[PDB]
Amino acid sequence: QQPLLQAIDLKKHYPVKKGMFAPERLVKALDGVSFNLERGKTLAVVGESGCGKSTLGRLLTMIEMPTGGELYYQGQDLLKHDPQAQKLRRQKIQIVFQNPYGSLNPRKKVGQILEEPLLINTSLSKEQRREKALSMMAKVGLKTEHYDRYPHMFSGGQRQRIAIARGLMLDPDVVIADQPVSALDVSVRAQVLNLMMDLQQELGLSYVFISHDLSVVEHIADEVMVMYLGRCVEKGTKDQIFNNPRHPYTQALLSATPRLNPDDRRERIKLSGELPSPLNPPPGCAFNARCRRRFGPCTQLQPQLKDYGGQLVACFAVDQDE
Amino acid sequence: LRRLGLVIPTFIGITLLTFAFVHMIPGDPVMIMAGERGISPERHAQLLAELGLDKPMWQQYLHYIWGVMHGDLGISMKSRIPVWEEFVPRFQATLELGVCAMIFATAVGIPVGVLAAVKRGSIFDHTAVGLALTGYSMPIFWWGMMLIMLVSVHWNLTPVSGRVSDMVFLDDSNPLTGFMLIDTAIWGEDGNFIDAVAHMILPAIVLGTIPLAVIVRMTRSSMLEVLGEDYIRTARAKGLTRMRVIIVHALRNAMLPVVTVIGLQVGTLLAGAILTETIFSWPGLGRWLIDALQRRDYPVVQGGVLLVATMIILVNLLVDLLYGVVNPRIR
Amino acid sequence: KTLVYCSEGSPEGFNPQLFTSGTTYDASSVPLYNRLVEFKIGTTEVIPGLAEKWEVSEDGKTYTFHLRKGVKWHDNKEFKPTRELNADDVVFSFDRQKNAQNPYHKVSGGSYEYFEGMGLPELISEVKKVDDNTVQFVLTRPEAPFLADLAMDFASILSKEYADAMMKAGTPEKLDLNPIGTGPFQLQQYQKDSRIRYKAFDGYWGTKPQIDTLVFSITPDASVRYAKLQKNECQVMPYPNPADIARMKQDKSINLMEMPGLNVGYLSYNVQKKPLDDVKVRQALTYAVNKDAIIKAVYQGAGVSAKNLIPPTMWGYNDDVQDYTYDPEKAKALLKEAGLEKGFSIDLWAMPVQRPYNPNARRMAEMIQADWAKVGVQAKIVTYEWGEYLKRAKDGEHQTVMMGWTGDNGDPDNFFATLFSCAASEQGSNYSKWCYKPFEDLIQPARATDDHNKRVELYKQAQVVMHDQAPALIIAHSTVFEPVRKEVKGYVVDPLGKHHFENVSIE
Amino acid sequence: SAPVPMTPLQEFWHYFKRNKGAVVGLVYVVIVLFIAIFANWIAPYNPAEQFRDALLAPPAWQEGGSMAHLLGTDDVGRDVLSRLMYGARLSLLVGCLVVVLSLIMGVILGLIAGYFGGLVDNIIMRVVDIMLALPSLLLALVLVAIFGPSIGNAALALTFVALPHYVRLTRAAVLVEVNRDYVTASRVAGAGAMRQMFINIFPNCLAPLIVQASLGFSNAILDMAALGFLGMGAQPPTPEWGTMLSDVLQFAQSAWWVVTFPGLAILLTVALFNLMGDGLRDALDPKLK
Amino acid sequence: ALLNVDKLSVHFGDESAPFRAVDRISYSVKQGEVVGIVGESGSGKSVSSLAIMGLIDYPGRVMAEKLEFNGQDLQRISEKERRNLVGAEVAMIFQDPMTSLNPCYTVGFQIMEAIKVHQGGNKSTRRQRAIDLLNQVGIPDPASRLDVYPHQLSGGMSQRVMIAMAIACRPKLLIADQPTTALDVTIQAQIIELLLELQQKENMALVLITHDLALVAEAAHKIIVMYAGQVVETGDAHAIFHAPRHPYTQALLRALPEFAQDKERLASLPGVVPGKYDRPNGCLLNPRCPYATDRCRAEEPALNMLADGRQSKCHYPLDDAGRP
Ligand SMILES: Nc1ncnc2c1ncn2[C@@H]1O[C@H](COP(=O)(O)OP(=O)(O)OP(O)(O)=S)[C@@H](O)[C@H]1O
Ligand SMILES: Nc1ncnc2c1ncn2[C@@H]1O[C@H](COP(=O)(O)OP(=O)(O)OP(O)(O)=S)[C@@H](O)[C@H]1O
Ligand code: SF4
Ligand code: SF4
Repeated sequence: QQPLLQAIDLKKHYPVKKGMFAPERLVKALDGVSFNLERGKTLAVVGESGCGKSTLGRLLTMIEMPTGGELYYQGQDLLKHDPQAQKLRRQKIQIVFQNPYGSLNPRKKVGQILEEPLLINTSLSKEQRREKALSMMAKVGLKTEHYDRYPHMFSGGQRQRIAIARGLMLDPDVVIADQPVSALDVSVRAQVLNLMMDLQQELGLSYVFISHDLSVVEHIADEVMVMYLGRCVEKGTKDQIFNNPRHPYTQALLSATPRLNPDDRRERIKLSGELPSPLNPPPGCAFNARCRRRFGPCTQLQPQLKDYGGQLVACFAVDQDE
Repeated sequence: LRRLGLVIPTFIGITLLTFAFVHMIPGDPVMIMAGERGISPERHAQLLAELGLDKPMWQQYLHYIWGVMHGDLGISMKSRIPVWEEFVPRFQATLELGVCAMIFATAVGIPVGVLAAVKRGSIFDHTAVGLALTGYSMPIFWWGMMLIMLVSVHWNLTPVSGRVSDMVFLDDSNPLTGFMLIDTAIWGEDGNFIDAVAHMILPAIVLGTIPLAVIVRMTRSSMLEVLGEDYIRTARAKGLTRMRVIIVHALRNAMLPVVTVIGLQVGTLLAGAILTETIFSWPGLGRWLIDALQRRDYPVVQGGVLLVATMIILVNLLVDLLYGVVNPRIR
Repeated sequence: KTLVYCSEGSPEGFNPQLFTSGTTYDASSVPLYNRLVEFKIGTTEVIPGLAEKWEVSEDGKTYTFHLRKGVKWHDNKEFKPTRELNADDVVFSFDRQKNAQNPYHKVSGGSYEYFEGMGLPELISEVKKVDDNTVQFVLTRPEAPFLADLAMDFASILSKEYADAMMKAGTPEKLDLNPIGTGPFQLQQYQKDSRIRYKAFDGYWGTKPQIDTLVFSITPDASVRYAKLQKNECQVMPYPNPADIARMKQDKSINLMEMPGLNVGYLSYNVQKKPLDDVKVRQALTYAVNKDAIIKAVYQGAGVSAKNLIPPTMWGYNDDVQDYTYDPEKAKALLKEAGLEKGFSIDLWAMPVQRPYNPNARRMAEMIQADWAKVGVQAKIVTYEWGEYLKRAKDGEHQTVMMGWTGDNGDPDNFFATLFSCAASEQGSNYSKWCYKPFEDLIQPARATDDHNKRVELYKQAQVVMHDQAPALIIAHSTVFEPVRKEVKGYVVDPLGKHHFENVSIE
Repeated sequence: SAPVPMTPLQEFWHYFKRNKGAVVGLVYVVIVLFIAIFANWIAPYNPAEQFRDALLAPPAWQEGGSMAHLLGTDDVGRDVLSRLMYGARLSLLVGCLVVVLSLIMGVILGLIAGYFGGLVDNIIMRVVDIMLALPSLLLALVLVAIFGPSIGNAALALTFVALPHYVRLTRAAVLVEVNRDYVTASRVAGAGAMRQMFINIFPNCLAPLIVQASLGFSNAILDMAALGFLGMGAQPPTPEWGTMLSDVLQFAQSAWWVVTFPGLAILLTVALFNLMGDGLRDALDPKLK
Repeated sequence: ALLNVDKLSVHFGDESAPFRAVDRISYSVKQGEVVGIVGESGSGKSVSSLAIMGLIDYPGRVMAEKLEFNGQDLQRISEKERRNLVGAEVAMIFQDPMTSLNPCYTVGFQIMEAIKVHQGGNKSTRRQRAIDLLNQVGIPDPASRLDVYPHQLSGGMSQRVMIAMAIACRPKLLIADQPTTALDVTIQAQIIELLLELQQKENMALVLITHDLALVAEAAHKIIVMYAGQVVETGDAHAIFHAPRHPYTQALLRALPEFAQDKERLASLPGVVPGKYDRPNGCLLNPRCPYATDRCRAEEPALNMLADGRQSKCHYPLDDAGRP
């Protein structure tokens, strides 16, 4: 049987113009890669700020069409319309937005935002939708007084939780979680992550979990994917990546994570050299300008994912070591 | 090739609607030319057949659009001059007034409707909006005669009515363009330009009054939606003077409904200035089209609606292009 | 020396043969052209124009005109005359309008609307050039009004020398668009719907104008015309709105000139419609109306109240008949005799446009409605745009319709014949559908008969029989008012509704 | 304890209160409506009865005026006050129907145009450019030829010349909103096209439409007055504020009241619909909650 | 002190039933200090920061005994004189960058305004210093990405544009509202090393509001822990997390993934925050606290000053052992 989600070589590129009559340049926001996602499983996505993760999340959610590659849900092509399927496929794949304030309609109350998923997709009467909305709000540490509020009369970590509540509402098969816990304190983060893990165990809900906080990914993930400059650089099980990181971007990334105990604290790699541009990405390996393991092929050829014991790594120095 | 889009369906729509509409109105140009007198049945049938009016409306329409496709708008049944040579001198006088009215109405209506939002609930807000809705709800005949009687007749500050001083004439031997503010500035004698702008003041005030209240209210409403947004909080916090938070940050986001009403009101200022043109004796398109419609001068109603329709399509296409300058997200 | 006149709207063009509007004749006939014979200013009286002398045959079928020596034409940037005025110019001026094979007949659309409306196609048999300075009109029947018809604006004389110069130059429309005439002024400019500039013609055969140039400032609003006149932007104006007349009487900077106008406003009863087919009902609906109140209210004192169709200042007026003067009591009694004391509904059609003869037909219909109301007749005011009003009125769809006439030529035939004759019924201008034999047998012989006393006698009888039969309310004759600056000398008000400037001085 | 739940109406009224001008506005609108519907129980006289001895009798406080006619009389001697109060009937009705129908169709077409974009938008925008080009008198004469002389055929002519303004202002708002993340998030929840434009986007578009509807009452009377210079308007003895102003504009420098009181009746009803519009903006504004 | 806040409170809603978003907060910052603010989502940290700048709008009401900056008590002076003090000498990094940048101007315009107001250079100097700042915040291609609109930025780029725009103000005090939310751990470390070299060289004050306990422990000099509108603990950054003085700070540190097994359920306080209608009498932590005495259910604990200079808003300030 096919995976619950299966991406193959997904690309997305954005037009940019310096002025209304200027030449239309192309931003390489995702020159991306395949993945398989199975039921009851979490795939975390980690990497540089601006490296394409939210762009990937928009493709998987069907917010945008890709500029290339394929996207299957359960063996059904998501990139062509089918009216008998699309009503079900729409409720079965859902998102938690990054910076979710702009994703909450300012002229709506939080109860209306959380009931809308139910009102479109279910038979639930008014009292049963209010019951579901308040029940989901309670499970993220909101309150019956918040159901009546407009989205600007909250803190950012409460807007995160309104976006989580809306995403988890439907019993979906996949949730694309775009920075879902970053504006939460560690006690509310623990409550939300415990809810996401309880739903993964009870419902079979899978996650694509986009996070910059590595301490959370080291806990919730089952597979982890590392991204740089629109492309994937390493993929494996969570033990493989956190115990033996092989791509020198992953080594520099995992090395910079803050840790509360003073002893545990270590010097970051202090990557030095010009950053690569999404408008003209360098020939060959994207990281070459800042990489410590410099070697001949890197400035010339595009590296690709090789197996090395199920740990997919896209690096010529790891190929030379092997 | 041309940028308008839908060029064939647009032309067939404007022309078939205008043609079928003027030919549904009861009466004929011959019947109205005769007035209270009779025209005998045998001479009425002759003169309709000579103008081409006895044929069925499908044949008459095809003959008209065949002529227009080959570059001919026809002959005006009032003036006996081609509809184009009648249109151009009047379109020029209508642009010259509609531009002065819009320059006044925007140059006053942008500052005043910004201040009415910045100073909400003040004596200024209620006075500026009250004054604006006063000018908006007087008939142009009453408002225009109040200005003529006060400013021109009592105060002696302005000329009464007309385009330029009645006994001062330009030479036709100079290459006149037909815009008196241009013509008198380049080829007029001493004081002749000052006279041409002195005749523009009251017409521009009266015609620009009905845009000014839309611009004042629309800019004020749009400002009140913007001044509470999180990026205006950032502009206040960045240490900018209040003039920059208002003019640079807020007004830029308020302009989109404002440039929409400027575009809609320019459409009215081409087609519909008739009451101001009547009071101020202005040789514009509004008097011309309504006199043609009343006389059943079918070529002038058909050709004038097509040449007003094209200028409206182009102004609406320009402000639709201008939305992407105001709000880059729309591009 | 310069005069500025504030015109009521704009001219349709500059050949007066093609056009029906007085605002065109003021721009295009009076200043630019002469006619064979012409009206003495302020009167109906015909005096020598381009003909010094004329003779009528004993049968009335031939009119001979002896043309004036030394009459010379205008000059234009495309034309200078070699000739004075010939009989050939007179012949072409009327052959253009009558003859389908003439070079100029179809030029500018061939809409010779007065020539054809007066029946001159039927009447004029020939236009003969007797000699270089003599012209003959031969007529298929005699008509006494014909000499006054040759005094109208369509009878203006056009140059054959210019006409065939423009025809061999391949541009015949210049005869109509770039005018050459014999008149006291020549056209320098026309700025479309704005202003007209004229120069006094230095070679004119009459008295040369005492103003060197004349300007029409086209000013379509009657209240703004008085503002231009108050400020001395303008020295003369037409058609003052009735409300300002009171103020103008008091204004020390102007003379408000007055003349009993040769026009009539009337409400026309459709005799083919069941309540109005009875003379008693038409008399009652007349007795029921307070005309003096309509004069004070609608006309604001600008009219004089009307008892029969011909204006009181015109020849042939029957002053020896007494009106159906306001008497509601009398009105109610006369509908009881008709069997209509139970009342009836009636349609009262009112034009939305202003007229010389009726300044507001809506508020007049609202007064006739209240007047008829008090007598038990339920008047319903109906109104249509002017083209639909003319169409359905000629088609006979109305019960009563507001109407009027402005005298073309000052002859009573121009009224009775054109408004209440069987012929007029045929052409659609008999808005009463009234054919009465005893009226016809008077008004007809009075058209043909040359004896002015017999015309006066038969028209006096036509007014007696028409008053007894009452085919209309006859409401009022408008006084024509001409606000003129005190600095203007020699102005005289024309009863035919034209404006003249050749005898006018500024000092 | 928690307060009583507030119905939308309750919230709307509660937040409409805070604007002292907006409730002065609604009080006037209910006063002219009460005066209009009950005019036959309140007006001094029957309109279309003429006091022929008193033509242009001035207001009761002027020299030669009389307490018999508080606001004086017109040029046919009718009471200006009785004509204003019966004149509130047709003027409020055609003003409200023109604004209601043009706002309804303008919202529908402008939502469809801005939401769907592309060929739909181009067709719709071309259509409303053609409607801006057609003179109002031409539409009026055509509607009279199809449907006969009626007050409703002036209301339809006035509806179609006003409709472009609502269509284009609605589209201009919808083009900003359709790009924002809450439209996307509602699409991901499963909202179809009707829910997206009418339930989710439209609440964010009202600030220009409240301005246009508040101005659109003035035009529905003054352009009815401009048609009233010709054969289109009310049946002549029956009062309407725009017609009874257009009939008397030659009495401006003499007899000032006949123009001035219909002028005040329109001006106040315009000024005070604009005060209600500010209150309706404030009551729908979440930042004021 | 540079900033001196005393009895600060902020209320939302009608005066009759105010929501105490900030509730007798009192703290100070010296020139060159870094102050961390830590606490539950909804505890008043943003609203406190907005109140000390006057950026709370009509539905909210601000009050204090003292609210003074650089020798001026900001409530007594004219709003004109408050504005031209606070805008010239104070800067803020707001929490959501997507709504805080103006939608209709390029990144370069929005940064170069700050350089013009606060530094005053010509247009070519303003571009060069904007490239220098965009390089300091590690934007991938600064000379092209000046000419980019906020909707074309990623969330962690728009965040770094407003860090650059705050540093462009050359301020005396900087309030940083979760300045590392949308940032990867490598660029997060660059931003903190940038803000601290700025504090060390230009002697500026810094206020780090953050949920990342490890980052504020490394960076801060003093930490303020905040709950339900009140300060609950205050003291030296290297002390607060080593041995905490308040049951809230203890239960917050217990929630970290560092103390949990490879896939297991994380620890947390077993309850929900007090709102408008269910606010305790006495201590605000009453229904959640493991150590709640009936004195807590009766009496509002004072901000009790301890022998080691640190403060705890508890009747029973915790020992080094982690017990009452
Ligand atoms: N609509 C757009 N138009 C142009 N450029 C865009 C657009 N949306 C995103 N980008 C660019 O696409 C690239 C990838 O951005 P993202 O998809 O947000 O990357 P990302 O890894 O999710 O970054 P984070 O997680 O949001 S910090 C960046 O260079 C963006 O500036
Ligand atoms: N306009 C408002 N009306 C009502 N409540 C509001 C309003 N704005 C904010 N709140 C409340 O203000 C309290 C404090 O909000 P913030 O200061 O923004 O929260 P915070 O401590 O910064 O939490 P984080 O760090 O931003 S998740 C929260 O409990 C909100 O419920
Ligand atoms: S391919 Fe070379 S430059 Fe790229 S990550 Fe590997 S070692 Fe570094
Ligand atoms: S005072 Fe009591 S309830 Fe409050 S934190 Fe201390 S032990 Fe807990």
